[PDB]
Amino acid sequence: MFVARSIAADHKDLIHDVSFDFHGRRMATCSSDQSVKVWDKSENGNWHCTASWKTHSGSVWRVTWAHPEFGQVLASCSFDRTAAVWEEIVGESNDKLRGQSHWVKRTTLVDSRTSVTDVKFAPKHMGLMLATCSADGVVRIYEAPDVMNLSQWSLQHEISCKLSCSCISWNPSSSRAHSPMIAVGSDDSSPNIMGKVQIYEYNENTRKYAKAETLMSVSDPVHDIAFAPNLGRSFHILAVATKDVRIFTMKPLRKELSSSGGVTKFEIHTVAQFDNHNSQVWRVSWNITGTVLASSGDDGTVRLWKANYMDNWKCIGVLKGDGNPVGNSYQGF
Amino acid sequence: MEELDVDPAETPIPGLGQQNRHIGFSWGPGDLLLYETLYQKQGNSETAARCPFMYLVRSDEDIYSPVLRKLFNESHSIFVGLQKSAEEASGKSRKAQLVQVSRNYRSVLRACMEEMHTLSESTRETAQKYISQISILSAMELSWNLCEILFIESAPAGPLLILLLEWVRLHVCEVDNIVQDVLRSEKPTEHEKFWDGVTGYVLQGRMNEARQLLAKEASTSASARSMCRVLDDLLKKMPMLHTGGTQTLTEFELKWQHWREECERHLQNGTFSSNVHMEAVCRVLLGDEEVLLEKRDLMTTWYHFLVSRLLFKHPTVKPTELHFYAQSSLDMFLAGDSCPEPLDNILLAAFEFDIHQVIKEFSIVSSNWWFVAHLTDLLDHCQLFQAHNLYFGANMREFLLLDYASGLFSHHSLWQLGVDYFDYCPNLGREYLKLHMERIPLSTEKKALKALRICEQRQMTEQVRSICKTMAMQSLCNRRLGSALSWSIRAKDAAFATLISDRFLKEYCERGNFTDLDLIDNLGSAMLLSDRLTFLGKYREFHRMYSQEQFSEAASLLLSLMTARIAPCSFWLTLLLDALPLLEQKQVIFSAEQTYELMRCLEDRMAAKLESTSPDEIQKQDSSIDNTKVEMLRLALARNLARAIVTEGALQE
Amino acid sequence: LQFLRDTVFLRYRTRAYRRAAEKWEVAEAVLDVFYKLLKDYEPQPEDFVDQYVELQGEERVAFKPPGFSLMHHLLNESPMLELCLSLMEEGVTQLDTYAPFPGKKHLEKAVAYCFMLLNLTLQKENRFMDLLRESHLSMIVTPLEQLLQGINPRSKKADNVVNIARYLCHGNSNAELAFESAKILCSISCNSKIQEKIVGDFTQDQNVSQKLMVGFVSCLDSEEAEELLDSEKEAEDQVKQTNIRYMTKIHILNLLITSLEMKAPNLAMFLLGY
Amino acid sequence: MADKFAAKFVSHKISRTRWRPVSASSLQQPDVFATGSWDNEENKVCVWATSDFGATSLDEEYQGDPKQLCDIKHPGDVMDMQFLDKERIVTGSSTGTVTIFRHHENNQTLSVNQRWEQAHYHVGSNMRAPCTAIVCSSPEIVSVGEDGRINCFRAESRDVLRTIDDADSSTMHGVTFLRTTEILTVNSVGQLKLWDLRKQGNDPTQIFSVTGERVPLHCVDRHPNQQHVVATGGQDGMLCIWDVRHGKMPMSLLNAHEAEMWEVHFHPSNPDHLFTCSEDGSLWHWDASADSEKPTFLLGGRSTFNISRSSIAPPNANQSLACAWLSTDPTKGQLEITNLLPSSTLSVNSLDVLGQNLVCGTDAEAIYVTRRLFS
Repeated sequence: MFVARSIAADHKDLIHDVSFDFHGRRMATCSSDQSVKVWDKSENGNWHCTASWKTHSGSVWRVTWAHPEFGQVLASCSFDRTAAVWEEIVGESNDKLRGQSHWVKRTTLVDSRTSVTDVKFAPKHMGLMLATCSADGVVRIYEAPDVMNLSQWSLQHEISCKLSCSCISWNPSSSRAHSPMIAVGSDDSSPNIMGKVQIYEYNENTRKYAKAETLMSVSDPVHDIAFAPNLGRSFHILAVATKDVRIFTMKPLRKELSSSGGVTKFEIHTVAQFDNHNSQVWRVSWNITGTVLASSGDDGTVRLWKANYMDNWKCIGVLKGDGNPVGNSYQGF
Repeated sequence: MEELDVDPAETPIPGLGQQNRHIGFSWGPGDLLLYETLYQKQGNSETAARCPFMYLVRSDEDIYSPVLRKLFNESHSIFVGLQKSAEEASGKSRKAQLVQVSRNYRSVLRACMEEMHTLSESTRETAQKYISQISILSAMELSWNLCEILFIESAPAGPLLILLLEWVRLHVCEVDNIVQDVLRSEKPTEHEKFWDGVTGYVLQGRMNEARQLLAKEASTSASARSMCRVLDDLLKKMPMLHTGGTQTLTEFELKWQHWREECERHLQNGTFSSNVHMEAVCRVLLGDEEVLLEKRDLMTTWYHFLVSRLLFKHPTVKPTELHFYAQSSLDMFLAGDSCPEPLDNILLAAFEFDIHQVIKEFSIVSSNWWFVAHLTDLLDHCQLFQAHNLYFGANMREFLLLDYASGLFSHHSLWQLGVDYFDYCPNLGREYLKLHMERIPLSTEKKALKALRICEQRQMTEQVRSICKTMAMQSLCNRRLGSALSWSIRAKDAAFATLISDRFLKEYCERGNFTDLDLIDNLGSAMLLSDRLTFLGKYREFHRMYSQEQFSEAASLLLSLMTARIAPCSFWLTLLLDALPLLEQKQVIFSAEQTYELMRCLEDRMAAKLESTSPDEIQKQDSSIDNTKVEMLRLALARNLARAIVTEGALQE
Repeated sequence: LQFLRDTVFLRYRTRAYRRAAEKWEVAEAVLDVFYKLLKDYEPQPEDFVDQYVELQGEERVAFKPPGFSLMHHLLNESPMLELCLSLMEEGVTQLDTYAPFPGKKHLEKAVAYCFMLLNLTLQKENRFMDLLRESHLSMIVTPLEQLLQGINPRSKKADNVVNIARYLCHGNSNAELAFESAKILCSISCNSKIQEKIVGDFTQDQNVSQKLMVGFVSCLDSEEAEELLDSEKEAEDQVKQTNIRYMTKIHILNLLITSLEMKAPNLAMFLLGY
Repeated sequence: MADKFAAKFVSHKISRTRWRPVSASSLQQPDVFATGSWDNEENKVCVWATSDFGATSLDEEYQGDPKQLCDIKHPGDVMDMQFLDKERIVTGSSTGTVTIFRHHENNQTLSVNQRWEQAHYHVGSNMRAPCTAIVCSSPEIVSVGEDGRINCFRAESRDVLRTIDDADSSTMHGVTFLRTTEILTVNSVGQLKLWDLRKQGNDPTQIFSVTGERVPLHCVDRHPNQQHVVATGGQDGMLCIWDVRHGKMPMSLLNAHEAEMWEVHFHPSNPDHLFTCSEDGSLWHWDASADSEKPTFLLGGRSTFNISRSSIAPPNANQSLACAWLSTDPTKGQLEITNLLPSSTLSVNSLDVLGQNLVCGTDAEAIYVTRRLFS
């Protein structure tokens, strides 16, 4: 129950994202003001402008934090053809003394000459990589070898993803018998083109990503793409955001015996499809347990969808930023 | 919940109803993190005013009410007692303990009730939500009694009527209020609530004190004295198990019918034809439903309506016809004034057994999966049940377990019970535990370590080692190499162990000396993993075999270490620099040929060093000094080896 | 004061000893001191008057007489009571060890200080209560007979009197020890309502009463008969101990007369065998 | 048997033992540990090292050894000494002085950093007083004392940051965290008192005593299976267990003894076993349940008179069993405390348990340790 103000932070420009600590208490706002503002939820909760330093050129669309086992490290993207990397390093030995802090650009990936449409770190189980995508249809894949050796970045891999890259997604993987995959939603406009979302796997014997799939069905510029958190989930689900809402279930029906890789046999169902937002749906945000999805669009509303004991899906929340949402709701059959 | 897809439970934002703007989001742990963001804006124009307010939408608003902690914790306590018992006991005993725990839980909720009062009579503003929660918790008491009595013992009629009358007297508190008012104002027979209390007594089956007031009435009126005496005889004959438990129901029904027929006899005699109250009592005693429907207003309790129906007409019961009686009672009560109501239909579905739809009614009325979770544990213990079970079409247990633990994580210590209940859904629970752990801020040695304990008794070393290395490297992030060290000894990681060993060796490059040496010297056979630390410790060993001049075993250790062929060359420099005076000393164990694979490797390493880098990149008077000193050192090596060979030969004589 | 009581009198028992004899002489060195304290401290009515004294209108703490305090501590539960108890049980135990030991001597001396100290405790507690009754100061005291029937928290039973009696059997050459035991017994007997408990104590067991009668026979068969009281070879010791058990039977008979001054039960019928 | 002890005749009296911390969370025994003197040669703080665990340590006497490292001497006894962080040390002085070191493990020295020379004191006599309990959650520091003041400090200051004084204060026995910034004590009146770090005033923040034989409660601690439920021990011999963060209520009133509980402390590897130390002349290991039908740590130890290790288990077919916890009515029975005396021991004034490992220093002029608390 917090009433909403239109009052905003001192950012004189559009605020792009806010990123929160993967261990808590810490947040940061990225905007078109070009200054990155690190706020820290105090013990009283009062978050104040604890840091603010310039990081890029152009509209800094996205800031992504990494777990401190990555180091207290962050990636950021903007209209600079490149991707900046900052870890916050402090002086002195933290026993009961707190010295002076300082923002560190470990690197900035020039990413050829292409604007970084999305960028984020790599998952735990696959080593420590990071992925960048651009409107070039090209995805660069950079590498840091050792734990103290952070600043250095070498393009370990690149995946050419046909149409211009817009929104990317890592597949959660925690089994040696499982593989890492990537889903790619394209915001290029072509009603002709089906499968505007492209899916790649790491075939380990080939040591390489192949195209796993496309969504031969999709001809709508994808706003964002979001795997459902699936690690105990014995298959996968995908949330796809455009003018509508696409939800797909991908179950391994045949895993091959001597021909695995390239493509593996999955059933895909359009287990949900909704226009309930009645407008273009920008983003879908998962709960970390992989059980909840939030959805927002131009109307400044968020609809909140879950699975039941038939795993089917309902909106369990409808939240208005253009108005005042109603109270509780429950139902059965 | 159990039903996991419902009509969107929207959370009101009173803001942006007049002052709108587009919304941005990030997920909280059990809360929801909303703020204003500038894209596809609902409102108008930019804003830059340094606004520090937050939007914390809480499906966990329950955490902010003070009593819920006691609620759920002591529920936890009794509950864990229940399960740690569930592996034991049998049949009759099991049933007994079921009833016991039932009474225990009700008493706990009762305690909540009285303290809840203590809060409410104090409060003048929050009293209203206290009223709401007292209402709901009373509903759970009444429903809980109903379910237990209906099911747990599965007793036959007789004791059933006894326990239901006990139920009604427990849950009805008006009669004692009328008692207090009657004793408060004038004489009981002069009290306006005299006959009101008398009717309450007739309803409650407390004919002893009912006859006590009948004595007051008969003393007051010389015309109704015989009327009171006849009624007293009726109350003497009325059923209190006309025949005992070793008898047959036939005899009890005989006595019931004798009492019945004499009551109709006295009625039709016109014996009760001059006292309105007592003749209405005669209709009641004959179970005449017109008086019951008239008193419906003083009743307010159509379950009391039905229990009166059953007692005054149906001393024997049948479960199938219980639904029939409930239907009749409900229709007759709605006849006075029909209005919408959940609880009536809920307790219906109770009598027609459908526990699951009863739960559904509860879950649409409310949002507390707690009470249902304990319902579930009971049903789990009940050794098989079926009312269209949704555990064969769903998993109510783990559903409520995870809802419950998720609510528990909301507080920085109250997650702990969530741990204790992932103790019974671990195939996702322990992993969600690590998941929420890494996500939440943490420092605490003991709670973290205990989570570790929990894990290893379950033999789950993988997440274990992950977290150990993670928090160790945070330790060193705070510049604490010591905690990193011990914790790598905890993770058993030769890699990072060798790394920080090499940090130690660079410290020796800086200072030329050892610190906290015994802290590693004590490590024993565990040294076999980190080879860099193994080398550093063996250097300590040789260093002190020098310091007490232990020539033989010093040289033997050094030989073994170099045959092991480990560590960078720039340090084997100082290694043999210190080996010098031993080589000087007259010793026969000197194996010159082994010394010379030492020196040929030295040549190899110095060649490699020169190829990889220049020995001196600094131009100073002392750089050439250091160089020519190195050549002199190897020249000394040659000459001393020559002397050692001479001595060895002169001793081979 | 606090030093000696805590650091020593609480801690003397807590020590390690290569030879057992040390404990005896340590305990004597502490008991005798407490005895001079008791013996010297003579109470007064003004001992109850004021604790804060207005040094220039400033009520300052001025701690009560050390006597005052030590009594009142004894007058309520004191570890002194407990260690006195202990002393008594090890006294009985060593006496049960009729094989001679280097330190039995220090034992009779120590327990003797026990007897006589407690005697003075009795002779002063009366007057102490007396002064207390008029006092407006709120002090708490429990009369000691209640202690004598208190549940001993090692045996969970009120064998205070039984432990007292155990030394009558041992006084086969200890007319003194019998004397102090019995005189304390009658000094307690100076009041009423105990014969019942005494009878229960006697009636625990047949063998208990058998060892009891063995002890009483030991006490009584020599009231002028030791075959040495007329011998000048042993000289003054025999005649002095004759004096001693003379006074013992004196106070025995005093106690018996007092017991019969009360209604049934009266332990004299018991003791006569009835 | 239960993993017999290593006894090292240190020829020294012990008062305070406290693990050298590395914070965060790990399982090892801190090999390094700082020791406050009962009376070793003077009152001092020494640095000592223990060859952790039966692994890589079964030597240097029999089953390991702690070793003296250095020491620095201290006015006023070390009644209590807790560590702010990895190497910042805070001890109370009987001189009423709060003393903070930074240790130098490599230099084997202690640095005399910060002193609050001023502490709890007696009025009407102008005399100094030691501190009853120090509270260290880095870096906030709390001090509580006999006279009843409250001493609230941020780390690193030689002047009082705050001392809450009251028109109502008393003697304080034992303190524990209820939450991160919530605190409880047991008192010498039979008094259970509560405070929040942020909100205080005049007279105690919260005061409790109820039926159940209120006795001066000496020791309190928060359970090794949960903190907001805590246990207290006092004169009567009955252990009182409570659930709070703003309101008290009894889990149990266990008739676990007949006499004062001087100090109680909690088993890590067993969140449901306990230990008690008492200068009544004894020291007990406390165990769940009672009876010798389970391994007896009620009469275990004492050199002779040993009993333990009995067991029987129903298969749950036609067999039923019930125990005390399954009753919620108060006033439960004894719960298995065993006093142990190897050949002779004096007042054990400091003890520590980590996992099933135990160390303890004493007035018996030696140290006693075990790898395992059971068998």
